[PDB]
Amino acid sequence: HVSFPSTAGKSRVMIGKVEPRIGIDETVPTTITVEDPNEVIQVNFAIESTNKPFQNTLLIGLPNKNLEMAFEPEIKDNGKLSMYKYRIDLAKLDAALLQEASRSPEPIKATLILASSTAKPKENLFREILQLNLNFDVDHSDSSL
Amino acid sequence: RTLVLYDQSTEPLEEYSVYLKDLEQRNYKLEYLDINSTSTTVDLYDKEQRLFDNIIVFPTKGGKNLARQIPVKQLIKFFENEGNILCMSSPGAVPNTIRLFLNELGIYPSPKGHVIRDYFSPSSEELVVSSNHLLNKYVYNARKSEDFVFGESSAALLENREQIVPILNAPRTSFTESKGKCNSWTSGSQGFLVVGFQNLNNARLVWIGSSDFLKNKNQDSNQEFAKELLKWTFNEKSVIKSVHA
Amino acid sequence: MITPLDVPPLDYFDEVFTSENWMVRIYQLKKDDAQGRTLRDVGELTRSSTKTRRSIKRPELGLRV
Ligand SMILES: *[C@@H]1O[C@H](CO)[C@@H](O)[C@H](O)[C@H]1NC(C)=O
Repeated sequence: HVSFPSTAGKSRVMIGKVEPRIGIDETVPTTITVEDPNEVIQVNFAIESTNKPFQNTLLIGLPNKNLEMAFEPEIKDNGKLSMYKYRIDLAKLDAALLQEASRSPEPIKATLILASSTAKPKENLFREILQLNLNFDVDHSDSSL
Repeated sequence: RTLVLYDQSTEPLEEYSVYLKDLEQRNYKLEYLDINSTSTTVDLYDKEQRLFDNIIVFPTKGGKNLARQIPVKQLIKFFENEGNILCMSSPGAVPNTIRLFLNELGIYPSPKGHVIRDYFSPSSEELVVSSNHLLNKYVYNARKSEDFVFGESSAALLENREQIVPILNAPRTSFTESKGKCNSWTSGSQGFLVVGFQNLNNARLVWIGSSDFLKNKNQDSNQEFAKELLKWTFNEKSVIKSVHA
Repeated sequence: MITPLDVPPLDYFDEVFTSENWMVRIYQLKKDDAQGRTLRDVGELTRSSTKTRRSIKRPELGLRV
């Protein structure tokens, strides 16, 4: 049952410009990237191919700063294709992640991992889907981060 | 000086001889206690004077033998008086006395049955971790790329205190796999393998989340890191003195 | 009337002096914990009678910087 991925990125303000801007390590990559203009749920679609998705996790953070969050999906099995949905709340994000992103110009990035123990090497998926460029100037001046 | 505590049931003392010998090689008065078949209890203090400078708790399964020799309150009283500690909690050998002492110091190690699994492994047999995950030059700065053999291991969730000194990171892909249906204890690079602590009194603790890191089998892969780690733990590597302000 | 349960414990200050007729009372600020934990937690540790911990449950602590 192959998988269809949707990253429903619920927002709070001027979200950003999700985009696979630069060529990266393309190990079993996403077949295509797409977006939609809806306001409440600006869902992003991408029908990538896993080999076995025992590990199915979306990391929305800054890899270099080691600040990342792990978002599990929601699986709906029609019986022919399985639909994965990861819902991200911009409001409910770690205070340190918001502060670090705002203080220094860089894009929050989302990496997808689909893998299994029984999978052959190089058949697992670890690739960066998008790089949100946040714009809302709403950050607290002082916090314990 | 140094006090070594070990259980002959879980792991014999010999498997960790090399590094102990190196300690002997640098004038370390090691005193060895076994907790498997001993009834007498070591007294860390004699009339408000600590009888040891350091302590090493080799891998032991949780029991009432540990809760009798080093109860949590005695560990915290030793640590406040500048004693240095070196813990080790493998999955399947996580004492409740260590786990609780370290939950008081901010470090939340994973409990038994939670084993870290990485699928993008160099060698599938055991969890090898590269040297790019080192997070502190002062504790140890790798001049060249090294792959540390960690065996089966656990992870630690860290609070945001000024005292916690993270030293090594789990692989970014890696996650904990509980036998039960509980969610993963740590999810990604927020689970730490090696961890350190330094009091406001400058006393130092270090937690290693594997039992195979310090074994003789992995000596070649993990000798430089291990020796610098032990030198740091015992206030022998990066101590600073302010003079004549 | 003041009863022994009307007065909660002081976890941040020590009594060092109390005059003869209890008219002047002098307390001293206690130095913060070496392990960097709130003094209320040290208190609730030194008071709570020893008993088995409720369970091992993943702490909700946030993101390490
Ligand atoms: C101590 O020794 C063994 C470890 O070799 C341990 O399994 C046992 O419970 C203890 N007692 C005896 C008599 O071996």
